[PDB]
Amino acid sequence: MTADLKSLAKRIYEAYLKNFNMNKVKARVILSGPPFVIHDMETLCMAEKTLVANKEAEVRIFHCCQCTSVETVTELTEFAKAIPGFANLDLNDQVTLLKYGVYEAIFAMLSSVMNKDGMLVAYGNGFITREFLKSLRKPFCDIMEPKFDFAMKFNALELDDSDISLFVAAIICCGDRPGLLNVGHIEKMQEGIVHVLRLHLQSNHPDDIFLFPKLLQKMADLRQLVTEHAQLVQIIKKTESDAALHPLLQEIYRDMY
Ligand SMILES: CCO[C@@H](Cc1ccc(OCCn2c(C)ccc2-c2ccc(SC)cc2)cc1)C(=O)O
Repeated sequence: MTADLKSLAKRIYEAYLKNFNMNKVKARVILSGPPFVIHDMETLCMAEKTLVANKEAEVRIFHCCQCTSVETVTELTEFAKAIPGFANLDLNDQVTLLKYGVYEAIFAMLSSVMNKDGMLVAYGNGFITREFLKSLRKPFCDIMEPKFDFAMKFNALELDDSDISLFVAAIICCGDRPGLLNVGHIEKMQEGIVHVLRLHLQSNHPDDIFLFPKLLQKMADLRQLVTEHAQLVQIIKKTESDAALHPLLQEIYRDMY
């Protein structure tokens, strides 16, 4: 890798460590063994009563997840400035790339805090079990299990934060998002990031030279995961009278898929 490329990879990496609340190194430290375990209705309510000393438990959970989304949206917007060319793009194209990319990035990064038994929540202070989420009443029990299925395979790739930062940058740089005005410049931006991702993976993972095509397929998987998630969110929005959607997230979903 040329010093410029090698340096650009570090640039991306440092912006990822700087802007994102959680990262894989820290998550693994906490998960290695002290997070309060949410494994049933009793422990969920105990955990809630920590913050609010009426709505169904499923709906409370539905709204906590949204707060994590809003926060990650803000962090991703700042992260994106480190991508060579992004800040030089038309303002509307920036909005378009982030609108379509944020949820793909969200589910990619949530894998870092997930293992086969559950996931870290509430800024590392809670661990909610996979089985508890499966026990929620339909259709809320169908929200997270596809995310766990994705994460277990994604985590099997054994990426580190230096790979993931580039992967997330690559996600944001997809030149085939609908409504992009300056498609040609975005494709050049994408080609540059994917170029850095490709070379970095070869350097960082000599034991798996097929990691790059595996990750391209995970990008396609994430796109389908997001489409299906948005559909389930919409169904919960229309049915379920107590389920509200944060206005920033509504605008993300609006006219998306
Ligand atoms: C259903 C909405 O899905 C979102 C996308 C989305 C899906 C799962 C998610 O897992 C966040 C972690 N988690 C789960 C899995 C249950 C409860 C929490 C939790 C507990 C306490 C806190 S304290 C702030 C924060 C979160 C995060 C974002 C969207 O569409 O925006």
